[PDB]
Amino acid sequence: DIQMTQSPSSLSASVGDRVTITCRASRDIKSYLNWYQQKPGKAPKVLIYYATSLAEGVPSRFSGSGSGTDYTLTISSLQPEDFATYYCLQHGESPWTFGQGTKVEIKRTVAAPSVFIFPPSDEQLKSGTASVVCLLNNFYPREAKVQWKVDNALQSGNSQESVTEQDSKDSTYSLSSTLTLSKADYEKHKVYACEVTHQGLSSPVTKSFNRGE
Amino acid sequence: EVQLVESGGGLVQPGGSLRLSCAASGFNIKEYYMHWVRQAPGKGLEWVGLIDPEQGNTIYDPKFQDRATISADNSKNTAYLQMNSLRAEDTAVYYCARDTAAYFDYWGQGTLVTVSSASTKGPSVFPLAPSGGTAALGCLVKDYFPEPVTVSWNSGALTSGVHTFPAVLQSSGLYSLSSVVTVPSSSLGTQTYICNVNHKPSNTKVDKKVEP
Repeated sequence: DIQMTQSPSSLSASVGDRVTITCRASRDIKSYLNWYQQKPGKAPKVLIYYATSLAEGVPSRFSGSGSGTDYTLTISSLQPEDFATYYCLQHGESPWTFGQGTKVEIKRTVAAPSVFIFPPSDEQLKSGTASVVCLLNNFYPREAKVQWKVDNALQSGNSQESVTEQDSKDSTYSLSSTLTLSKADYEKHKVYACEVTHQGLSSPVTKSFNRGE
Repeated sequence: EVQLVESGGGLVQPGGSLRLSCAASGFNIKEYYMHWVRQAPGKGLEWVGLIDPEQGNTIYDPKFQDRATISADNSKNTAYLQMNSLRAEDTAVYYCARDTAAYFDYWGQGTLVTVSSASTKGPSVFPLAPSGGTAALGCLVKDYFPEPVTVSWNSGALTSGVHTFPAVLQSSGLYSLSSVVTVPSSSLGTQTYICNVNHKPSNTKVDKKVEP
């Protein structure tokens, strides 16, 4: 098949910056090359067709160039809403083939997370498990550290976390961490806390609650 | 108003078959090439094949030639994809797309097919209740299989401040996911927040009121 290699695989730039993404086909595709943009959880959306033509409805900051085996997608002034993964697609011959995708992230000013902690619900406690959740909201950069403490003792191996994709309007991230304990253990202890470290925080921030109170 | 609505997603056993539909409205599939494209979780786009609904001709990526069948029913204005002998590698979100020749201009919403020997399990939905000017509340959707689960707030009208996180696989092999929304502290006493959770694989729909 015709192999499509995009470069780079990921990049980050600031709002207003020019972004360049390239795509190389293993052999001549005679300009039958389209660029699609895909945001998290959505179907792809065409941007450029036949290497250089701008699709209807697409902002003029998007442009494509190239011929033969080499093609380039340019975004002249990156906008927050441009966060997405960009794919080239050759349709010069079957099978049609896609590049591997290039994820574009927005670079913005540091933003400290807002931190919140949630105890397990009474409804959940009717069973054998208790989940305690900690939310780190709207922060940047993506890197952040969360440590759990039960009765003031640091915890290991009993939590899991996940992070949202960059926000399309304010370019921040949010993170959720879940500490899992048995309902018996939860009912035994008192103080529950999550401690957060982040570039936008001079010292760790701790949010906590006492069971019962 | 062109629309492509897919169905047939869900859980399938290894070695079984997927059978997806792409129901078109607003145009006649007979006038376009209809294609199928898939995307395994966290990976790139992959072309599956196309059909010319006018006379039924099809072209498949050589990888699927022996196991996939693309077809169409003009009277129902629907295109279909069937793939047999499924394996783990076939777990993916499958999209149907309308091709103008120049480019794909309309896409189905996409439907996840999960190839696993595990059993379907519906989630339990628990409130994450609020404790300066901003507060947060949410819902914990726990112990379900397979993905996906959709969560909205106040029947989908509330999107401001909502963050629904990627599910995580737990030690049991079942998924857990949370959705939170940040709000004015003051609104906790002047209005009610409801998370709506839908898990199609187990036909589960839950509306959970989350109160302080």
